[PDB]
Amino acid sequence: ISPPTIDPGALPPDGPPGPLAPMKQNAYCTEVGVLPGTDFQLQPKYMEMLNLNEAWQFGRGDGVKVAVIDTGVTPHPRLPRLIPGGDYVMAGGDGLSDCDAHGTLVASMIAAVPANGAVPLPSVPRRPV
Amino acid sequence: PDAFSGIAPGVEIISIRQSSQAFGLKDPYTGDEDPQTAQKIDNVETMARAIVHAANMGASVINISDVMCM
Amino acid sequence: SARNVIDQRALGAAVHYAAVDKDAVIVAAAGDGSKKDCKQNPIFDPLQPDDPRAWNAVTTVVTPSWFHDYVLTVGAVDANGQPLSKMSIAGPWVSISAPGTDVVGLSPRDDGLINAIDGPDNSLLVPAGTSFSAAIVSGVAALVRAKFPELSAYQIINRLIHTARPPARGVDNQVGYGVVDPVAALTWDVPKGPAEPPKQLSAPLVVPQPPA
Amino acid sequence: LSKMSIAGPWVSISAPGTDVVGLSPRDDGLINAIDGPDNSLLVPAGTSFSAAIVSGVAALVRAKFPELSAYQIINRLIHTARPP
Amino acid sequence: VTGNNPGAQTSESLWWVTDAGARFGVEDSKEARDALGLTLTPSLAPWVALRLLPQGPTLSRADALVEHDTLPMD
Amino acid sequence: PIIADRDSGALYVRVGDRLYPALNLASARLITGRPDNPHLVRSSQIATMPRGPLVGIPGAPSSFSPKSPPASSWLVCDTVATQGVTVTVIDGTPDLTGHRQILSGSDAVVLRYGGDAWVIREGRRSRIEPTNRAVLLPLGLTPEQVSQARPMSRALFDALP
Amino acid sequence: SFISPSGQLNESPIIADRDSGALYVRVGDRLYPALNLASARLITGRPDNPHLVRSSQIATMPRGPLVGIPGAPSSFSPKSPPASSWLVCDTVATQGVTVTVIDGTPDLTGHRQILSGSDAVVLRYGGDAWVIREGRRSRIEPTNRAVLLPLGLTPEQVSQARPMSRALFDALPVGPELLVPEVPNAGGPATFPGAPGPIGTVIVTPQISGPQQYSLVLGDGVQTLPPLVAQILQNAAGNTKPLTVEPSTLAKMPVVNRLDLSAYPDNPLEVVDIREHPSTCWWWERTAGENRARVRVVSGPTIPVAATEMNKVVSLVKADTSGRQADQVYFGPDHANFVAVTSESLWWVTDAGARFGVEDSKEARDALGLTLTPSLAPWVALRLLPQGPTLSRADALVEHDTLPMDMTPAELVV
Repeated sequence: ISPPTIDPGALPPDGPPGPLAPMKQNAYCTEVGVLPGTDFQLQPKYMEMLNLNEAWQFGRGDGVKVAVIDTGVTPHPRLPRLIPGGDYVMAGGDGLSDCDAHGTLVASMIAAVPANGAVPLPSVPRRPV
Repeated sequence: PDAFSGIAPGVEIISIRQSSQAFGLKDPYTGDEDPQTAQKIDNVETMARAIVHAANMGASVINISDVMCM
Repeated sequence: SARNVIDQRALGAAVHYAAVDKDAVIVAAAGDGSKKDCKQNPIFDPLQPDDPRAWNAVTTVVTPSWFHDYVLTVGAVDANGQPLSKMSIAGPWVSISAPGTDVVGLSPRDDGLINAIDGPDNSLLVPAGTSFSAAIVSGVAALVRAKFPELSAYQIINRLIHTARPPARGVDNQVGYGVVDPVAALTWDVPKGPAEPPKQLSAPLVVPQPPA
Repeated sequence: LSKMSIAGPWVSISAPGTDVVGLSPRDDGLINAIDGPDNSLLVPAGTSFSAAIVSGVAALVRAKFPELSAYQIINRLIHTARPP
Repeated sequence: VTGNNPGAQTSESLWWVTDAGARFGVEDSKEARDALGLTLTPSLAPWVALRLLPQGPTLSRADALVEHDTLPMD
Repeated sequence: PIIADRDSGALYVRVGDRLYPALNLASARLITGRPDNPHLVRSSQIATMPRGPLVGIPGAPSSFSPKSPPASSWLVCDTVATQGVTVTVIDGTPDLTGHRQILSGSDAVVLRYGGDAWVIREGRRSRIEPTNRAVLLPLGLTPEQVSQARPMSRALFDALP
Repeated sequence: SFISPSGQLNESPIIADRDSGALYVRVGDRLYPALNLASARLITGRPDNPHLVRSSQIATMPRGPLVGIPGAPSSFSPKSPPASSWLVCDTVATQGVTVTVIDGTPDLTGHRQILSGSDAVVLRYGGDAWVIREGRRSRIEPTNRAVLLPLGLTPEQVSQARPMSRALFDALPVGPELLVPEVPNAGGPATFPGAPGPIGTVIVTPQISGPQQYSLVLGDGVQTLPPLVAQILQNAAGNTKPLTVEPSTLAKMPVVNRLDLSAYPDNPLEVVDIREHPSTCWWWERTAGENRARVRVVSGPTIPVAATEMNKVVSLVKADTSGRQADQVYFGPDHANFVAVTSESLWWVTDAGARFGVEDSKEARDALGLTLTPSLAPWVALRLLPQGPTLSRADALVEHDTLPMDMTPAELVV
């Protein structure tokens, strides 16, 4: 093995997202839950290292666009600025449904908004699984 | 450039293909007998035929490196 | 596998275009040892100091993490600070690490928090690994770029690397340069140029004047 | 190799069965291992190779003593082996 | 080594500091700790201060087992 | 397994049946695997055993005496002269006797870095600007006083939050 | 003091910690840790051994960074014998060769023997076969039957000879090639009166006792030739028989000594069978005050080292892949540590087999000791050992905070 080399002439052509061949769903989406005895009023232990209470003094990162390339994200009242980018697994998808229950954890761990007395967007138009 | 060599470079070998895991029956139903035991009877019968054939070919040494556990 | 590696020219061009012509910062996970085909790579060998990252011994290739000149690869550590030696793939491309346990997040198909996902049986399985550590580093990179909008992608990466806390060998394929440190990255006066070794280490000894 | 060979009453002789080497199918060179079900590189070993070694020795012996019958050639190999 | 803020609680790597003022990294394997005689609890220090000392070669069993005919002066 | 020449002071290590000269005690311990100290042996005996090339890690430490005081204290100090600074690292308890004092209350100090002026108080550094007369005058500063402030070392700039 | 030994700080500038053997040197009012004894002596200028001091005392004085030359020798015992002996020897595999250097008097007991007189051996190097005898090497060719036949060699025996090491090839000086001696202006008319024939003709005369005396006509006279040499000329086409002449006329004829016969032996060579003697060594010997050293060649079943001490040969790493360095070193009885070579250069050889250059000036010859006169040694052998830095006073006056790492180490196996 030797370090990779690159040839810029091979760039793939741009175009709308779509699979290379027709595909169908084969299994039901995985269920999720909570472990016995957890209490979400305590901060997650990983936040002790990051010292976020001191780092946020310079601002919460307003105006930065982050792209999440994964199993997609499912909308939630705690993610007010989610944008649909497209789907490469199913020809008719917007890339906005997390069947594997993975993209939603990765995404929510980055941009989920803290708790408040009322949600900014009380609507819930999301479709079934 | 290479140290490998056979035990008897002067022999002449006859090749016969009698068993393989890459092939299967294209009508899986087997009736009264269970599909797993049904396959063993087919191997025993086919094995006897290969030995008789190899002997009539005039081979003086017959090597069998594939055996059946029962 | 290191054998029968697939042609990635198309992927190589795409990474260069996004990193150079569009100045994007790419963060990728080092991969988890629980995946179907990932196998543990070998580490540094003191007997052959020819290549400090040991490229000739690589056995499993992880892509796109492979393009270490344009992608930042994140390894994982437990909540206390010890490396998760059992699940990070520790290749020569690893450059930084962050936490990867006690994961919590919003729940799909519900309207509340979750901590575990159903396994292939009655078992309720807790998530862990580098796929979450990559998310943490992606968050810190967003804050830093918001405060230093003048810096380019290559400069932002040097700001994160130089402020991390190092391991006992200074650079180690198990965790890269060290553990991410948000407050340091946002305030220290990191030098703008890349790392350079010193010219020479010796200096003359100022011997006292002998007595008459 | 107590962990890998079936110790039946029919067992009559033994020969090496490790560090196997041989010509490569689908190529023009030598090989040492085969791709397993997973990407893992599995190394071959076992009695199927030991039966090959004895097949070679039997061919040499009945090249030098062409007058002996099959039953006599077997006794020549058995009586000269180093016993347990 | 530990974080610099007043509330840090981590412990990430072990270092030895000589009275000549140089820091040597120690691989925390059970064999290295016992061979050197460092089966003891380490004192905490802040990275912002410790980084200012010059760094020497790492101490490890697999690292010391080597032969040299002559050593290159430079 | 670790022996030293009683006359020449040379340090040797034993492996198998040979004696190898070792570069330092740190590498001798790692090779033998024992936390021992060099034994003194008569030089005439060392000459009878077979040699080998040099072994070990060059420049490694030569003495081990672990220590664990009741509390850990570190300082990063900056001292200016008359232009130019020196950085000193102190390990252990500092000496506060004499004219020295701990910065607290209304006391403060002003330093320069990257052209900007920084006010150090309450254990933190805060930026200020020389043009804003409205802020300088009520605090008790003066534009001249801020412009004349001395330099600050990178070591102290990264340390103060 | 006898019950619990310890020490006190004293005027001596070289001290060592009694609890750990760490070596320190004092300069001014400050203690500097030193990398080795050689540099500690060279920095202070006093040839001495370290003074033991208790650890609780050394901890009170101020310190400084590391000082000295990395990897320098760590022990000194000047030694200079009256007789100097060196050997460059090798051994052939049962392909491949291994070179071993010896310092001291060799052991010639057993089947070992000197390769003198009619004994000889043939070796291969650079595509050519070489005949070694009487301390010299000469080239030979497999096609020249005229020379091989009277000499006793055979084309098979010449083309199948085993290889030779480059180290030995340089050590052995070359002699004239084993070829038919050419005669200038052969067939031309002789200048002296009464010449029995033209230049290049061979003349022979009988005697009342002893064998017949052969001679060769030269442009300026006749040169007497040995029997074996005469056969080479006789064997090649040519005249059927030499010119028979009267003893008196030959006695009156002008005798000449112009051609050199140093390569041809007196009888057919006794070729030593390399299977029985897989080792051959070059031996250099000199006694103090002698005008010249003595060169000899030895062969035998094994290296000329005693069976008892065969186990304490030193094995070098030999990072250099070229032939310019040896594989093993052995220090026999009465070896020499301090050596000078043929403007002269001084070298110090350590028990580990490394060589270090020493300055000629009083500074080095005082601080390190070594004030006595060194023993002589040959450059063709001494150069085979690996070289370290020179021990000059200017080199030791250096500070370091980290040493550079070696890029080509070798494994230590337990």
